[PDB]
This record gives sequence, structure tokens and C-alpha cells, in this order.
Amino acid sequence: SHSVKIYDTCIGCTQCVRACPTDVLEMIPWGGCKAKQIASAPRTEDCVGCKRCESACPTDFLSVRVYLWHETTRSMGLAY
Amino acid sequence: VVIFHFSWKMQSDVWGSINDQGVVTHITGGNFAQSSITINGWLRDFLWAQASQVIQSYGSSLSAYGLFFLGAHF
Amino acid sequence: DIAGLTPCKDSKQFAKREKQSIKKLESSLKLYAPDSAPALAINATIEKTKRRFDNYGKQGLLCGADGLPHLIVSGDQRHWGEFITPGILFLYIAGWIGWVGRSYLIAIRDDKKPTQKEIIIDVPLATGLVFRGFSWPIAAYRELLNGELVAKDV
Amino acid sequence: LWLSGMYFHGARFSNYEAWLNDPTHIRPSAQVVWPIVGQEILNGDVGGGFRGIQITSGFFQIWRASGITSELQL
Amino acid sequence: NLPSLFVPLVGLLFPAVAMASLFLHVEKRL
Amino acid sequence: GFTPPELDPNTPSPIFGGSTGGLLRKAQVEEFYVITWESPKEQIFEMPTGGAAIMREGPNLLKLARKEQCLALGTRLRSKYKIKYQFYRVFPSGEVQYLHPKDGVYPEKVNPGRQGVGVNFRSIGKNVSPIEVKFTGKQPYDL
Amino acid sequence: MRDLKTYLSVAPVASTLWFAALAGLLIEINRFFPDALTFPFF
Amino acid sequence: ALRFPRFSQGLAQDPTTRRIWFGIATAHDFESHDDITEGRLYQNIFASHFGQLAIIFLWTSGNLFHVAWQGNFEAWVQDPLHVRPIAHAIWDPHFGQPAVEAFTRGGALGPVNIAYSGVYQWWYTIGLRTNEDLYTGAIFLLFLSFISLLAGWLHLQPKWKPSVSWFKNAESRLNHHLSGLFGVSSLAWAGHLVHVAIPGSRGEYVRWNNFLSVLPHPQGLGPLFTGQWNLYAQNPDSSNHLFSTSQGAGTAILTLLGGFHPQTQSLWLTDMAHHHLAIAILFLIGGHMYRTNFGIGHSIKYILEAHIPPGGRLGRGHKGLYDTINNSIHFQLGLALASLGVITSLVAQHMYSLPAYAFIAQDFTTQAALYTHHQYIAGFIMTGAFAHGAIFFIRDYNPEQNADNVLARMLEHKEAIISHLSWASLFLGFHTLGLYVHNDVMLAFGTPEKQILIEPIFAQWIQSAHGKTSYGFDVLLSSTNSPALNAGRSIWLPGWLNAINENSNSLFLTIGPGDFLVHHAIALGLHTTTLILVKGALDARGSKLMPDKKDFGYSFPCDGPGRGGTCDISAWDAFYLAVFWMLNTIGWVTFYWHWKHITLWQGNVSQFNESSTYLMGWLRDYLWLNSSQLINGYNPFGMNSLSVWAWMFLFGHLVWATGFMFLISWRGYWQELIETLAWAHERTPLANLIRWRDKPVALSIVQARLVGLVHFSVGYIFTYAAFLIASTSGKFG
Ligand code: CLA
Ligand code: CLA
Ligand code: CLA
Ligand code: CLA
Ligand code: CLA
Ligand SMILES: CC1=C(/C=C/C(C)=C/C=C/C(C)=C/C=C/C=C(C)/C=C/C=C(C)/C=C/C2=C(C)CCCC2(C)C)C(C)(C)CCC1
Ligand code: SF4
Ligand SMILES: [Ca+2]
Repeated sequence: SHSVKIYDTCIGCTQCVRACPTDVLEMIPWGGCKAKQIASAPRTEDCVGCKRCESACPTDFLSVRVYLWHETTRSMGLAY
Repeated sequence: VVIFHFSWKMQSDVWGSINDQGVVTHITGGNFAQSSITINGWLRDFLWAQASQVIQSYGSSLSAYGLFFLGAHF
Repeated sequence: DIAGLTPCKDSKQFAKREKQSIKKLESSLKLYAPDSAPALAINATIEKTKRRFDNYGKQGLLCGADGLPHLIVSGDQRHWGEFITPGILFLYIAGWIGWVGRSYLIAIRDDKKPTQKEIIIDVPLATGLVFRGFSWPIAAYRELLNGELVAKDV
Repeated sequence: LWLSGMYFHGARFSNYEAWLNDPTHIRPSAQVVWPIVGQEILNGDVGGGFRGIQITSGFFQIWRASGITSELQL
Repeated sequence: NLPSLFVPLVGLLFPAVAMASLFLHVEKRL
Repeated sequence: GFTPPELDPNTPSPIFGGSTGGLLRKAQVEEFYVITWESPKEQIFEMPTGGAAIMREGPNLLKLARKEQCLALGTRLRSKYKIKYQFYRVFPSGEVQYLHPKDGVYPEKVNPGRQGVGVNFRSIGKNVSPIEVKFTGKQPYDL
Repeated sequence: MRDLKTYLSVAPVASTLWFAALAGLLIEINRFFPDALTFPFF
Repeated sequence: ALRFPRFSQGLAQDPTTRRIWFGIATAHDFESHDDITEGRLYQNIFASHFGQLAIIFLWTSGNLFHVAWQGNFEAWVQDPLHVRPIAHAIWDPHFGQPAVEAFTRGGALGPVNIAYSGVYQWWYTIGLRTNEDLYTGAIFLLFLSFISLLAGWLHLQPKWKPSVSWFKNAESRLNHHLSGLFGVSSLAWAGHLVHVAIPGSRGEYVRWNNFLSVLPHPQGLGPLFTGQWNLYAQNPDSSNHLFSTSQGAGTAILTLLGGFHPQTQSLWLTDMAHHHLAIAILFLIGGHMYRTNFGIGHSIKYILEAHIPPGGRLGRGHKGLYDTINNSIHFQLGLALASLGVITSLVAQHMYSLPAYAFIAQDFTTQAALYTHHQYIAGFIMTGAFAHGAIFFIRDYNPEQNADNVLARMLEHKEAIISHLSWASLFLGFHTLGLYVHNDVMLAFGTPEKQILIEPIFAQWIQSAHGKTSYGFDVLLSSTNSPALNAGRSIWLPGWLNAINENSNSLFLTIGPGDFLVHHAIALGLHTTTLILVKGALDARGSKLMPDKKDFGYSFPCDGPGRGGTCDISAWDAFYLAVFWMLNTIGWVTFYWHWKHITLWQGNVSQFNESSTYLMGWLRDYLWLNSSQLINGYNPFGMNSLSVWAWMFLFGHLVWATGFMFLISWRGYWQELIETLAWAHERTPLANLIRWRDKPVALSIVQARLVGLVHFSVGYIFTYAAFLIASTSGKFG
């Protein structure tokens, strides 16, 4: 499945989790930023690779990174 | 393809010059039946043959069409 | 002459082109009446053709075997009117355009919305800057020596 | 406005009155170019003592079918 | 006479055997 | 501590005439998904696969072919209407796997019982050059 | 009035007026000095 | 592993058809395969080299076999200028009777294709005379292909596979390549010329049976060990000499005449033998530069470390470049492809102007085909050189080990390099197009005298500098007083000046304003193609838009629609865009070459000099006019031997236009379409008893760009090859 990583530049705006169409991102508690929360990708087996999360990250540079990897039935978006 | 069909059909089987005695010679010599059943015929007996006027229009009042030909290619 | 070319005043093909062009226009002229407006138009084109060929042959243009003026841009002083002189004129005009536009961008870069004066031109500011390009080779050269033309460390 | 331009060019810069007397030999023309950079070559011999650009819009046929004769009506 | 034997042997029999064998290997599982 | 609701079969399904965007052989031999929601009344809702269906009053069960179809329908159930929803995965063996909302809390809301997965503790530009991971099964972002 | 002058200063209108004046000037230059492959005044 | 491809698990675990495609497209990318090491990398490369050599030997072996079997070589030697050489025989059961009739030519029993590679002239000039000689060479190359496979297999078992340290022995490899591979081979080729080719060119058939008895020179060997080498140049062949005979034959074996053999119009066979001997011994001495196991020589590392200008205008100079290249096989392949593409274009420019094979200058179809072939080959090689330069920057470039040397400084001012390449392409494009349009408008308005025809006076001055009189600039070689002329009158200048001013050959053809405009289009094509490849190679590790591109690899689809859109942002896409410009550039180059020669061969150079100055002349007087016999290869009234080109002509138009579909239309449309087709199959009776074992999906975005580019390139090459050969061989002149 595609690899997804979260870097500590994240500010905790929870925008990558809202844009995700397959529920791959989560918001866990953290102590690094002001919102006391950082993102994590515990369900990349359902990740399709749309990079809709990267389109919504306000960090420069991005804090969500989607590295397209080995394609599976779930990652290819097949209903058949 | 529709308009090329129209052009070749009209220039081959209709449009032409009529004699005083009733002899009609079309703009192209009825070449539609034998030439248009082939892609090479469409390339040669239609494009290569009828583009002569536009590639020879320089120095005449039709030279603007010769310029637009190449500009549209561009 | 140069590169095996012959001056157009000496070339026979050059004079044959002038003949055939004028005779072709005259062939179009016989179709119309001597008092007609197409006649005066074709006569004016013939006179304009004679003027063009005569001017090309008078200013020392070199002709090839085709009877067409070939230009020599090597810098030979006999043909500076073919490139170097009009090129210096261009570089003067091009530098004028670039320098005036640059002066405009510098003047509006400190505005509250610099993009506002880029899509809606400040014509008063433009009219005051259009004539600074007249002395652009000087104002640019001084800005070169004073370190004002190039942004430091970019 | 476009139709106004069409009828006005048929009235002012055209040979419609000449095409009306010999419709089979005259070429319909309604645009005449200015002589500036040699483009007057595009003012070709269209017949009826006229140098212009042959038109294919067919306004001459329409104006004849409607009964228009003089430039004043256009 | 030799073209009448080798031309079909490389344009018909060879691609037939090659495409069928490659199909079996590509679709094979372990 | 949270306990996911078990999937209850024989739960009513919305009124629908049928469409060609439904399940295929993937549901038979690979996997399929099932979304459930409560709803207050009988309504009409656009199907993520075809046209429109009549959402039954009370518990609703809807089987789809992809997970993204479930979350998309759930998001619309949460926006247009005000309906909570869960969805699961169903393998051909009959096993059911709870998916979303995982914690019972929506993923956009921080929850204390969640662990970090794939969280790199450096700037994104601090990754290494690919030569430093050459001939290894590593990537400059897996670390 | 001030709004009308601000509209005339927009990029397309300023471009048309500027390029129309430029086109007319070059046309008159090639009208009083047609052809000319060279700079004849030396 | 578990299934195809066994080298990639992620591809093997793909449930869709994408598993097959990517398994084929990544078979040779050894560095991406699972469990690869530096040893296995160099070893697979080594064996692949042997397999390639085996391919080349087998290919040449087959060419000899057909020329000797179904060809005309024995009959062609008797009439070099009146026999059409035969490639092979045609056996197509789809032929009608007239197709058999029209294709039977060259003096054969069945339908045959007329060879246009020039191997007949090549083999006749080197001494091959009978079909038996060609059979002997084919067996030897078939045997050489066998031992190539033998060595490839040999170095794949343990104790024969070398260590990566052996591959990284650059000093020893350069010494042997310069001494043995370059020099000794050229020395032995000079030996073949002075033993078999030159005596074969004088009527003496020297073969392996009698080469031990004949003397290459009457007073052989003796003078070579004395220093009186000039005795080998005393009696050349007369200017009235026939190649296969002895009337006018001499006895010299090493000369420097400089011109052509008047009959064959090819270079002097003695000049070529002396040439190879001189460059060989120059390679032999040059191959002793670097240090090995004898305590003398240079360390290429130390030479690179010492070349650092004080003042630091190049920073740390070339420090670290040794290990940077010796550890990166992509760097080495980039340099190899760059140098090979340059000398490939060098071969193209010299084989048409300085023909070295007898009776090949009159075979106009062969000259046009050979020049076009090598120029497109060189164009692809140049695109690959820059492609692997970008691949090096991503996969192998270590920024810390190249700190502040020339290589890192290229990245440090990437914007300067890319912007100026852009300015030069803009300048050339704006003006070259503008001048062409100006002349087009002038000739439209019937005023040719108003064109802007600039004289290519700088290249004319160079041609006069070589002794050409057509421009009369009175410089060296063209002026009687210059010492460059006096120093060479004794040697090469007689034959050289005799050939350059001959109005039949193409040694420095006469150039006019049309050639000035085309050469600037060439400059536009070179500059823009360089711009694309360089911007991609420098922005391959990162950009302001994607500062971490190096993490995503060389070839990836994109980075998503975010940040404005990032389509075609990888360096692979830069290569993919540059191939269109490469094809366009080589198209301009070859359109230029073919038109100038096809008007020269027709004796009508005025049509080119007057019509190449405006683009309507290129469309009308070149493509349209020469396509006549081609497109009439088959008409409603029959066909001739040119029909195979009329068909391939349209075939190339189809493949090319098919590539537009892959390049214009993109993936998501076809994925949804395939979904609607998968439903159709599952719901259709009878057919649903057949189940696909790989899920149907649309082609990948990168795969689509590649497939579209391949269709575009194949159609490009095949369309022009069909027109080129049919328009030239249809006239044969
Ligand atoms: C790469 C070299 C090469 C090439 C391009 C060709 C091409 C051609 N050959 Mg030929 N051939 C070759 C080598 C080659 N041959 C060699 C070395 C021999 C033995 C001396 C032959 C003997 C031969 C005969 C007898 C005939 C042909 C014929 C033909 C033509 C019809 C196609 C065919 O029958 O396939 C080729 C058939 C073969 C038996 C050749 C294959 C055997 C050699 C050793 C190649 C090794 C093949 C190997 C298993 C796979 C190669 C890997 C890859 C490079 C393909 C065709 C144009 C036929 C013809 O004339 O058409 C009218 C025909 O009658 N060939
Ligand atoms: C590249 C190799 C190749 C070869 C050697 C042939 C050879 C032949 N083709 Mg073919 N063709 C090819 C490629 C080839 N084709 C390709 C790539 C295409 C796609 C564009 C076509 C499309 C094509 C069409 C549309 C037709 C042919 C036809 C023919 C036959 C016409 C000559 C004839 O009348 O014989 C004799 C004619 C017969 C009917 C006798 C048949 C020969 C026997 C039955 C063969 C026995 C087959 C054998 C048992 C099993 C073969 C497969 C096996 C190796 C696994 C001929 C034998 C014509 C044809 O087949 O006629 C119906 C025809 O209709 N071809
Ligand atoms: C004040 C305007 C201005 C100035 C001073 C420059 C200056 C420069 N440009 Mg540039 N450019 C401009 C506008 C300008 N540009 C615009 C509007 C575009 C979009 C079409 C471009 C697109 C462009 C490209 C693609 C490139 C440059 C490049 C360059 C540099 C090399 C010279 C050149 O190639 O110019 C050529 C100029 C053009 C191709 C278009 C110019 C259009 C007009 C003449 C300029 C606009 C004038 C402005 C509207 C006047 C405002 C009036 C004001 C008083 C109200 C140079 C420093 C090159 C570079 O990178 O340097 C190495 C290069 O590759 N420019
Ligand atoms: C000695 C020269 C040489 C060598 C050793 C290599 C070696 C390599 N190249 Mg490379 N390359 C070269 C020259 C070379 N290249 C040239 C000249 C070009 C310019 C065209 C390229 C452009 C290029 C690109 C863009 C890429 C590589 C890549 C690679 C690497 C993997 C290749 C692979 O496995 O894919 C397998 C290759 C194939 C399966 C070939 C299939 C496609 C061919 C062209 C189709 C055949 C054409 C047509 C169908 C046949 C004729 C039609 C018919 C009707 C007659 C590999 C180490 C790839 C890489 O790994 O990047 C890091 C990569 O993406 N190369
Ligand atoms: C004198 C000893 C010697 C010799 C003769 C060679 C020879 C060769 N080595 Mg080798 N090598 C040596 C020592 C030697 N090596 C040593 C000591 C080492 C250890 C450091 C190596 C390590 C080594 C490696 C790692 C590799 C080679 C490789 C090669 C082959 C290069 C590919 C090729 O054939 O291109 C041919 C080159 C030429 C013909 C000369 C240059 C060609 C010029 C530039 C252009 C053509 C000239 C002329 C115009 C052509 C006219 C055309 C007409 C005839 C049709 C080649 C046959 C490669 C290989 O193994 O391939 C299997 C490779 O990978 N060698
Ligand atoms: C990207 C990259 C890369 C690649 C690159 C390339 C591809 C380059 C190239 C290039 C090229 C492609 C070049 C070319 C060249 C050439 C030259 C540089 C030359 C020369 C010479 C001269 C100077 C001459 C002289 C003479 C003589 C000798 C005699 C006669 C006269 C004359 C003058 C001609 C690499 C991998 C590295 C790295 C990474 C990055
Ligand atoms: S790429 Fe799409 S599916 Fe994957 S984590 Fe990002 S938003 Fe979710
Ligand atoms: Ca010559």
C-alpha cells in the first residue's frame, strides 16, 4: 500500500483528516505544537493516493507526505 | 470527414462544366468511386491533388489563403 | 563583390524581376479603362514598384544569382545600413521600453497593493516616466557603476 | 450591428450592381483592402470593373431573391 | 523452398508458442 | 475504553429499485463493506453508486463494494442530514472488521487513546539523499 | 467620471489604445517610406 | 517474489494488469530490483554487455548470409554503378501476381528488396569479392556471437565474477582501451588494408590461403625499421585507375593524397590505411598515461584534486569528482552517451562529405538513408545522455562529498543556466520564425525583392579558408601568400583543393541565405532541446514547487492537483518532453540535408537556393512535390515496387496519430470506461464463464506518456523513412 508520513512541522489544524476520503489519517495528542495534536497515518492500507490531504496542508513545506508505493486492490480504487 | 466527403462528392459527381450538346465533365473526372474507397486515395487524389491551389496562390489575390493555410498549421 | 555577389545595379536578374513585375501589373491594367479607379491604383502600384527597385539598386544593395537583395551582416562598412545601423536603433528603442517599464515597477513596488497598479495602469506616473528612456543608456550606465541596477545577493 | 455592416458593405464597397447584370460571370465581392504594404494584390479582378475579395457568404443571392436592386436599398 | 518452411515457422508457429508459453509463465502462481 | 458495535444482520435496508453500480464478484471472493446509520424518518438520499433511495426510518444497513463509497455516503449523512454512522469490512469467510469511527470518536477530533503511526520527528526537508539508502530496503522517509 | 477614467486605464483598454496608436504610426511610416530593406540615410 | 516479476515483490502482488507492464518496463533497471547489491549490479551489467556483443555479431552475421545467398554481390562487383544491390528475398503469401512482378528487380529470380544500407560498397572496398567471402565472414561472426555468450555465462559463476574493486579499476581500463581496444584494433585494421584491401583494389585477390606468399610492398618491411618510410608512398595509383583492375595501379601502401579516387569518388584506400596506422600508434603511446602495477603513471584522483584555480572562482575545483564518477554508473553512462552521440553526428556529417566506400557516393538513396539513420540515432543518444545525467543527480549524487566543487556549483546557480538557455531559445525562435514569416508574406504579395536574405558570410569565410573559390574572400588556402597554403602544397593540398572545388561532390557544399535560416532553426532546436534536458536534470533533486523531488525518484506521475497543479514535474517528464524537440530538431536537420541533395542530384540547386528562404517553399517544393511517385506506389490503376513505401508511409501516419490519443487523452476517462466494461462482462451470459486472472485497469499516467511517445516516435521515423527512400530511390537521383 501507499506510504504516508507526518512530519513534526505539523501545526495540528486537522485538515488532512477532514479531506481524506478513506479514513487514513488520525489526530493524536502531542506536545510539540499549540493545538496539542499531531497527525498520524495508521490505516494506509485503505489509502488511495489522491493527495487530497496534501492539497489542504498549510505548512511550508508540507507536513503530510504521500509516497505512492506498491499498488493493491484497495489503493487502485477498484470496486471489482 | 463529413465536409471532406461533401467536397469530394460534389467535385466528382455533380459540379462541372456542361457542353452545348449536353456533355458534362466534372471538376474531378468521376474519381470518387475508385479513389475514395482507399485511405491512400484520400491522401493522394483528394488532399495532395486539391491542395495545389492553396500552395500555388502566392502572387495572386488568393495568397491570403496561402498564408492562412500555413498559419493554421502553425 | 562580396561572397561572389554582384551589386543589384549590375545584376541582369534584378532588372528582369523589375521588368516582369511591371509587365505583369500592366497585363492586369489592360483589362480596365484609362480613367478607371483600378487603373490609377495599378498605375500607382507600378510607380511604387519602380521606386522600390530603384531605391534598392541606388543604396548599394548586393544581389545574388536570383536577383534578390542579400544582406551582409559581417560588419563591412559598405553595408552598415543593412543591420548594424538599424540594430543600434532597435537597441535604443528596446532599452527605452525595458528601462521605462523597470522605472514603473520600481515606483509602484512600495504601494499598499502593488498588483493594483499593474492591472490598472497609473497613466500619470507612466506619462512622467516614458521620457526617461530617452537617456536610458546613461541612467542605466550610472546605475551599473553605482550598484543600483542589480539586486545584491539573489 | 453585424448585419448592418454586411448590408453597408454591400452598398458602399461592392460590385452588386454588376453581379446583378451578369450573375454567371461576375464574382461576388464586398470587401476592398487599402493599399499600404502591398496587400492590394488581394483586391483581385472579380469582374464588373471591380478589384476586391470574393465573398462566399451568399449575401448577393439573398439580396437578389428579396428583390434588392440598387445600392440605396442596401 | 526454405522460405516456404521457415517464414511460417517464425511468423505463425514461433509467435504461437512464444505467446502461449509467456502467457503460462506470467499467469503462473507459487 | 471503547467497545465497537457488532454488525447486526437482518437490519433494514433503504428502499431502492436496484442499479448496475452495486456489488460484483469482488464482494463474493475478495471483500465488501457495510455502512449502518440510524436516521429519524423516511427520507430520500442520493446513492454513491446510482440514483436515489428511500432511507428507512430507524436502523439502516447498506452494503457497498468499496470503503470510499461508505465514507462518502457517511459524510453526506452527517452533513445534509444529522445522522451518526459506522461502517465495517466483511470478508468472504463471514468475519467482520470494524473500521470507522475507530475510537468511536470521529478522526478529525483528537482522542487520548490514539498512538502515533508513521510520524517523523523532523522537518520534511531534513530527509537524507537517496544515495545514503542505496542497496538497502529503506527509504529516506521510512525513518 | 473618475471611475470611467479608472476603467480606461485597465490593461486591455490601455493596450488597445497604445497598440492602435502604435499600429497607425507604423502604417504611416511605411506609407511615407514604403519597402526599405536598409537604413538609407547613412 | 512468488510470480512475475520475480525481481519485484510489489509488482508481483499487483492484482491488476499493471503487474505485467511494469514487469517488462523494469527488467533492466537492476538497481530497483529486490535484494540487489553492488556486486550483483556490476555483474549483471557485465553479462548484459556480453549478450549485447553477441546480438551485434549475430546481426552482422545474418546480413552477410543473405547478401551471399539471395543477393547481388558477385554481380554487383562487375557493375558497381549499374546493379541495384539486393537486401534479401521476399516471400509473402499475401502477394498478388503483380506484386511478385513489380518487386522482382536487381536481376533476381523472385521478389527482392533493394538494399539501402551500403554494405555492398563497404564490403567491396575492404576486399570482399565473392559470395564465398561473405559466407566466411558470417560463420566467423556466428562463432564470435557464440563465444560472446560463452564469456557472458562464464563470468556469472563464482570465482569468475569480479569484485566491484575490479570494475572500479579505472586506470588499468583506460590504458588497455586506449592501447589495445582503440590502438591495436586500428593498427590491425591498417594491416588488413595494406594486405588485402589495397592489393584487392589493384587486382590481387589476397585471402587466407595466399596472404603468407604475397608481399604488400615490393621492398617490404625493410624501410620501416630504417626510418625511410617514404618508400611506402612512392608509387600511388594513377588518377586514371580502375578499382577492380590493374591499369593505373601502383605499389604504395601509405599515402597522404588528400582527395578522392576519381573513378570511385571515395577516399584513397592508401590514405585510409595510413590514417588508421597513424591514429593507432598515437593511441598506443597515449595508452601509457595512468598508473598500474609498475610504479609509473598517473592517479586520475590526484590529477582532479590538483586542478583547482587559486582565487576560488571554481571553488574546490574537481576535488571528489574521481569517486563521484567511479561510484556512479549513471555518470559514466551519461558521459559515454554524450561522447557517442557527438561522434555519431560526426560520422553522419563526414560520411556524406567524405565518402570512404567505393561507388557509394553515386548511390544517392544509400547516402540519404545512412545520414538520416545516424542523425536520428545520435538524437536519441543525446536525449539519453541527459536523461542519465538527471538519474545520476537523483540516485547517486552525494552533496557533501561534492562540496563546493564544479558539480555542486552547477546546482548552486541552476537559475542562471536555465534562464539563459531560455533567452537563447527565445531569441533564436522569435527571429528565425519572424524572418521566415516575413519572407512568406513578401512572396504572398508577389514582392520577392523585399525578403530578408542574410548571407551566411561567416561559414562562407570558413569555406574560403579551406580553399573554396566560390566566394573569393582571399584567405588562407584561398590566397597564394598565406603560409598555411605553402606548407601543404607538397602533400594533401593538391588532392584536397581538387576535391573541395569539384562541383559534383558534397565536400563543403555552396551555401546561401536559405542555409543561413535553416542553421538558425537548427540552433533553435539544439538550444531548446538542451534547455528542456538541462532544466529537468538540474531541477531533478528539487524545485521551489517540490523541494523534496529527490525522495520521489526519477519517474513518478505527479504530485497531485495541490499547490496549483504539478503535472509533468518529474525529470522523466523532462526527458519525455525533450524527445519531441529532438525529433523536431532532427526533422529540421534531415529535411535540410535531403532537400539540398535531392536538388543537387537533380542538377537544380537554384530551386533550393530560391525556395528554402520561405516555408511555403518547403511545403510545396519539397514534401508535396517529391511525394508524387510515393503516393502513386499503388493507385486505382495498379502498383509498382514503391507501393511498400506508400503503405509504410500511411502506416507511419497511423502510429503517430495513435500516439496523440495516449498524449492528449489521460487516464481517469479510461479507468471509468474499463469499469463499465468489467460490469458488462460479469453480467453477460456464456462469456461470464471466462474469468480474468488480472484485474483490467487503465494504463498508468507515466505508462501513457511512454506509450504515446513510442507511437509518436515510431510513426515519426517510419513516415520519414518511407518518404525519404521512395522519393530518392524512385528517381535514383
Ligand atoms: C539477427 C540475424 C538474422 C536476421 C535479422 C534474419 C532475418 C531473416 N531471415 Mg535468417 N538466418 C540467420 C540470421 C538472421 N536472419 C542465420 C545466422 C542463419 C543461419 C545461417 C539464418 C538462416 C535463414 C534461412 C534458411 C532463412 C532465413 C530467412 C529470414 C527472413 C525470414 C524470417 C525468418 O525466417 O527468420 C529466421 C530463421 C532462422 C532459422 C534464423 C534463426 C537462426 C539463427 C541462428 C538466429 C538464432 C535464433 C535464436 C533462437 C533467437 C535469436 C534471438 C534474437 C536475436 C532474435 C528474415 C528477413 C528465410 C528467408 O530467406 O526468407 C525469405 C529463410 O529461408 N534465415
Ligand atoms: C507473419 C506470418 C504470417 C504468415 C506466414 C501468414 C500466412 C498466411 N496468411 Mg496471414 N496474417 C498475419 C501473418 C501471417 N500470415 C498477420 C500478423 C495478420 C494480421 C494483420 C494476418 C492476417 C491474415 C488474414 C485476414 C488472412 C491471412 C491469410 C493468410 C494465408 C494466405 C495465403 C493462402 O492463401 O494460403 C492458403 C489458404 C488457406 C485457407 C489454407 C490455410 C492454411 C492451413 C489451414 C494452415 C493450418 C494451420 C495449422 C493447423 C495451425 C496453425 C497455428 C499453429 C502454428 C499453432 C497464408 C497461409 C488469409 C487466409 O488465411 O485465408 C483464409 C487471410 O484471410 N492473414
Ligand atoms: C518591464 C517589463 C520587462 C522587462 C524589463 C523584462 C526583462 C527581461 N526579461 Mg521579461 N517578460 C515580460 C516583461 C519584462 N521583461 C513579460 C510581460 C513577460 C510575459 C510575456 C516576460 C517573459 C519573459 C521570459 C519567458 C523571459 C524573459 C526574460 C527577460 C530578461 C532577458 C531579456 C528578454 O528576454 O526580454 C524579452 C521580453 C519578452 C519576451 C516579452 C516582453 C514584452 C514587453 C516588451 C515588455 C512589457 C513592457 C510593459 C508592459 C511596459 C509597461 C509600461 C509602464 C510604463 C506602464 C530580461 C532582464 C528571459 C530571461 O529569463 O532572462 C534570461 C526569459 O526567458 N521575460
Ligand atoms: C547504452 C545506452 C543505455 C543504457 C545502458 C541505458 C540503461 C538504462 N536506462 Mg536508458 N536511455 C538511453 C540509453 C541507455 N539507457 C537513451 C539513448 C535514451 C533516450 C531514448 C534513454 C532514456 C531512458 C529513460 C526515460 C529511462 C531510461 C531508463 C534506464 C534504466 C532502466 C531501463 C529499463 O529497464 O527499462 C526497460 C526498457 C524497455 C522495456 C524498452 C521498451 C520501450 C522501447 C523503446 C519500445 C520499442 C520501440 C518499438 C515498439 C519497436 C519498433 C516498432 C516496430 C513496429 C518496428 C537502465 C539502467 C529508465 C530508468 O530506470 O530511469 C531511472 C528510464 O525511465 N532510459
Ligand atoms: C588491451 C586489453 C583489452 C581489450 C582489447 C578490451 C576490450 C573490451 N573491453 Mg575491457 N578491460 C580490460 C582490457 C581490455 N578490454 C582490463 C585490463 C580491464 C580491467 C580494468 C577491463 C575491464 C572491462 C570492463 C568492465 C568492460 C570491458 C569491456 C570491453 C569491450 C568494450 C565494448 C566494445 O566492444 O566496444 C568496442 C570498441 C571499439 C571497437 C573501439 C572504439 C570504437 C570507436 C570509438 C568508434 C568505431 C571506430 C570506427 C569508426 C568504426 C567503423 C564502423 C565500421 C567498422 C562499421 C571491449 C571488447 C566491456 C565489456 O566487457 O563488454 C562485454 C565492459 O563492461 N572491459
Ligand atoms: C546533465 C549532466 C550530465 C550530462 C552532461 C552532458 C550530456 C554534457 C555534454 C555535452 C556536449 C554534447 C558537448 C559537446 C562538446 C564539444 C566540444 C566542447 C568541442 C570542441 C572542440 C574545438 C574547440 C574545436 C576546435 C577545432 C579544431 C580542433 C580543428 C578544426 C578547427 C576547430 C576550431 C573546429 C553529467 C552526467 C555529466 C553529470 C550530471 C549532469
Ligand atoms: S492520499 Fe488521499 S487517501 Fe491517502 S492519506 Fe492522503 S487524503 Fe487519505
Ligand atoms: Ca564541392
